[PDB]
Amino acid sequence: ENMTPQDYIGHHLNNLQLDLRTFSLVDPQNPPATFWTINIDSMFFSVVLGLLFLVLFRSVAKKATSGVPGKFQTAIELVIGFVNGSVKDMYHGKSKLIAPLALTIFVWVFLMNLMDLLPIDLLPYIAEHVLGLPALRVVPSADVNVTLSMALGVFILILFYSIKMKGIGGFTKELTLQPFNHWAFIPVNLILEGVSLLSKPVSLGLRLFGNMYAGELIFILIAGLLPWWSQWILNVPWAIFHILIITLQAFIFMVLTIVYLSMASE
Amino acid sequence: NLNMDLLYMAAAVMMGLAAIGAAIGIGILGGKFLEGAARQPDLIPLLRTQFFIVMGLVDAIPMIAVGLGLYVMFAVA
Amino acid sequence: NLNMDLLYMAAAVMMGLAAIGAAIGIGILGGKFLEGAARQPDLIPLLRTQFFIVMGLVDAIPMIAVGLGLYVMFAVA
Amino acid sequence: NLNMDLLYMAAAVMMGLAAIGAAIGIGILGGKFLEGAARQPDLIPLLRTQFFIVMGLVDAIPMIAVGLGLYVMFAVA
Amino acid sequence: NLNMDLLYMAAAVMMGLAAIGAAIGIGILGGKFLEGAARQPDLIPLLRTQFFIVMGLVDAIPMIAVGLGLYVMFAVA
Amino acid sequence: NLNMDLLYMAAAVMMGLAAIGAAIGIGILGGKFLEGAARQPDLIPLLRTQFFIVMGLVDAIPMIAVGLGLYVMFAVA
Amino acid sequence: NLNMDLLYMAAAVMMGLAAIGAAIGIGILGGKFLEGAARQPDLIPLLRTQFFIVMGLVDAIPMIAVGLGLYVMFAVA
Amino acid sequence: NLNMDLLYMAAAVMMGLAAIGAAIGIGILGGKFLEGAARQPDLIPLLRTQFFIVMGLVDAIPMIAVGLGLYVMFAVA
Amino acid sequence: NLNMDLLYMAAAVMMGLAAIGAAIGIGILGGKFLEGAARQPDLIPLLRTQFFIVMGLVDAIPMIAVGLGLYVMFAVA
Amino acid sequence: NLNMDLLYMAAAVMMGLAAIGAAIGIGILGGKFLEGAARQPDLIPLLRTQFFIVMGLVDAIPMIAVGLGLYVMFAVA
Amino acid sequence: NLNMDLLYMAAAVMMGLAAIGAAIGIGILGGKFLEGAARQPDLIPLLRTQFFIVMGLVDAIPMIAVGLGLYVMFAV
Amino acid sequence: TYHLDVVSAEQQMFSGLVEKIQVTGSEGELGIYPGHAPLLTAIKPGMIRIV
Repeated sequence: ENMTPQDYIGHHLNNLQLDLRTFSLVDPQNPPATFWTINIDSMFFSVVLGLLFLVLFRSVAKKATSGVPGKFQTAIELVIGFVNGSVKDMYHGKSKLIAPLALTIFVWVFLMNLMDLLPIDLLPYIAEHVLGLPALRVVPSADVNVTLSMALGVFILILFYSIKMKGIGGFTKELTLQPFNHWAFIPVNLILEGVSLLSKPVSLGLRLFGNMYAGELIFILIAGLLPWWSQWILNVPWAIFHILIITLQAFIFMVLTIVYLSMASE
Repeated sequence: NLNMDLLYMAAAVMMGLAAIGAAIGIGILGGKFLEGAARQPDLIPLLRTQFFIVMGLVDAIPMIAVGLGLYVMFAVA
Repeated sequence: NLNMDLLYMAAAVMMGLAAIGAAIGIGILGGKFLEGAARQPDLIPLLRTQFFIVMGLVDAIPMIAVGLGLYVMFAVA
Repeated sequence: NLNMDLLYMAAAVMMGLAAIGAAIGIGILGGKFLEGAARQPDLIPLLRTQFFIVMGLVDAIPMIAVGLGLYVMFAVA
Repeated sequence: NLNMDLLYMAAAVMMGLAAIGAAIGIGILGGKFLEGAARQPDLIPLLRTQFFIVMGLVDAIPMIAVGLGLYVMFAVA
Repeated sequence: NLNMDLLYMAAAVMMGLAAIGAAIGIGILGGKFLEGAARQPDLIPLLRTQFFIVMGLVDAIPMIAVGLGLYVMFAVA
Repeated sequence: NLNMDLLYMAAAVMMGLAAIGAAIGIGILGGKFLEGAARQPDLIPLLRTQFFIVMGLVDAIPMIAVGLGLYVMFAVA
Repeated sequence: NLNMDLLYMAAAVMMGLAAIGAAIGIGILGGKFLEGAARQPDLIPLLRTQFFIVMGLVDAIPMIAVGLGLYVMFAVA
Repeated sequence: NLNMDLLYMAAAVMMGLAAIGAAIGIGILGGKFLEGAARQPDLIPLLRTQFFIVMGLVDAIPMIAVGLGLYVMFAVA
Repeated sequence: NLNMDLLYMAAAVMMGLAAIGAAIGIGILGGKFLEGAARQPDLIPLLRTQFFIVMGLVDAIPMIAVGLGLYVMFAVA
Repeated sequence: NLNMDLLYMAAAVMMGLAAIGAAIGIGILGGKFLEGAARQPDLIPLLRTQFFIVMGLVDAIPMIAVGLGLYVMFAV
Repeated sequence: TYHLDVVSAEQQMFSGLVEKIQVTGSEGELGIYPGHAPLLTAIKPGMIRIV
């Protein structure tokens, strides 16, 4: 085969975008400049992972008994206990929303990141040849949108909690007075509070996207540049690292969401 | 053309400086927080609150600097 | 071509230096405040109030630097 | 000529400064974490969880520069 | 007339270096001031006077630099 | 054309900064590890595991920078 | 003409380096002085005398640089 | 002609930064090792083993930098 | 012509670096003396004389730099 | 003439960076050695031997940089 | 003539970096020397010897840098 | 030189002027010389040796 590694890298960094208006498959060679072209590859893998999570959790919840626990049920009981313990550590309120939200965030983000461990070309080669799709990339987390949509939803939840539990009066009071509490600093206080408030979810989403993106691109470079006989000696030491990376990043997303919600509410 | 091309370098300089300053300051702050939580383990949720309070102060200037660099590299460029 | 571009370059270097200085100074001040909080947790309401006053002096100069950088970027263009 | 290489140099500046800041800040944090773990070898999970909080806070902002540099390199240049 | 553009950069570098120096110096001084207030909380009004006396010296050169850069930026340019 | 020379310089800067950070942060971390291992010589296998745990976090961004510098040097230039 | 553009930049660099070094040195010295004054009150005048003695030595080369940058700016350019 | 000349500066910056990073990291690690050996002279063979274990991680990136600097200086020239 | 324009810049950068180094080194030397005098005043004159001894060596190279900058600025022009 | 005027700067960068790195690393190592010899005066010959052992490791690369800079300056001209 | 100002600039860079290193490393060393004298006031003559021994190593490269700066400045 | 006392709750073990001593401090072996700054530390079991 004849290919320039630059273009091999180019294809992998492209997405099966499809026009919402005309229902037309975009191609990687020429990107149009229209806003409403959903990037299908990340979203298609992303909801599939959520479906798998929901299916497994229901398939265990539908039978679990307080008797002798099975080997399969034990992993789900352990993850439920871990999430519940983290929530009880960093949340004391009565809101039933917090714990399932954190559980969903943790499991879904872990599932999305796990896709990166797979061989980079397997699913894209399958989609191109067997199906015929112009482009494909299978790690959902590497999408900025998936990260930013989740972060903005968490920010919306933070605003709701500040308005409701913390109070709109208790929100204007904090924004105006704190941290300097004097009217001379109140204009400065508003700017500082707004900047930090918007910094938090942007930090969450862009941290997750940076981790996943900079692992996927490393895998793509390793695949594209090195000869086959030498790839393993640098690919294997990286996947072992990225397992810890994805675990840590899902844990960080869950715990930081918990922290932000608890600080907004209480 | 060179006029817009150099703007990318200007934004690069600005946001790199912002990132180094923020990373080092937050690292020092977190190191002090970890040592404090290691001296008094029962006190961790208070120190963590204080750490968030001061971290909201630290990042504001690096955050706005990075935001303005993003502005210069996207809206301007 | 290169007049506005260099204006943006000057604003970039100015704001980067300001962000570096603010981040480092507030990091040091907050680390020492955290240590003083750790030593005597019940004194935190007073030490935090003094830290806020000192941090205002810390913030005083990077804010005029950032304001002049924003002026250069937006107004002078 | 002036188009591509200046973009490459800008990306290099971004992702050298981000590496400097993130590495130094994470080393600073990990030093205090490892010092705490030697004092209280039992409390290690709690201290490492707090370390994870601070490590995420530190790592958040350099990754902005890292991702934007990758963008500048490949999408732009 | 290219003369104008270089003067803005000359003001920007001066003011950025002044901001870095003054913010780091004031943070270093205030950190020891806060630790001393943590140790002997009754002495705080005396340590505040001493801190102001010392701070009046730290900002000697930085305020001259900031004034001269502001002069260059407006009166000369 | 002359454009090829600047790519080497940009890769040089990026990799040099990446090596500066990857060396200094790892040095600080290892110094703390050795200091903690001197105290409790029986805890070396645990401290050594945690040292690896944090050290993986340290060098990641330097590894990204080094890989991008290798790419720029060989594949692009 | 060409003279003033480079002369203002040279004076700016000189005064900025002076403001960096003087501020950092005075910050460190004042931090140690404040820590000693917090350690042993009622010796504040003696420690202040010694601190002034040292400070007179510290600012010397920074004051020479400040004076020569003023000379360049307001005599040469 | 610049294709030959500029490559020596691109290697000079790499072999300066790699040397600064390796020297600072090895100095800090060796200082901690020396202090630990001074406090606990019996453990010197163990602390030396752990020091040599850790030091091979510090040199990992600076040695890539120095080898690539030699390559850039000699092979491509 | 360009000659004086570049020579003033060379003198400025050299003297600025010399001032930074001398000021920071003298500040550290003075801070250690301040802590040693805070610990026990009965040794103040002895430490103060050794401080003069060491400070004599401190200014060795900075004053060579200052003299050669003065020469460049005033006799080479 | 045109060719030779730039090799002296290639020597200058390598030798300045090598001098800074070697001097600072040797200063850190000597400071720790002096600390250890101040704690236990009787171990001074053993500590001196260990310091001389480590110092050769410290200044290996800086000596390569100084050697190649002298080679450039006095054989490449 | 045209490259002379550049010769002076390179000499100034060398002599600035050499002064930076020779100041900071000797300051770091002298801080520990002062603290060790403040602990062991009798051993001061003993410690001064070791201080001079290591100071001989510290100045080694800054003096090469200063001599080459002087050569570039005045001897070419 | 300094005056060394070695005592216990039950008995005085030794008293006399001493030029230098070797003693195992809490964190490591320690040597004491005349004019030493005030110092406080526990001592681990073992030999203390005196001149």
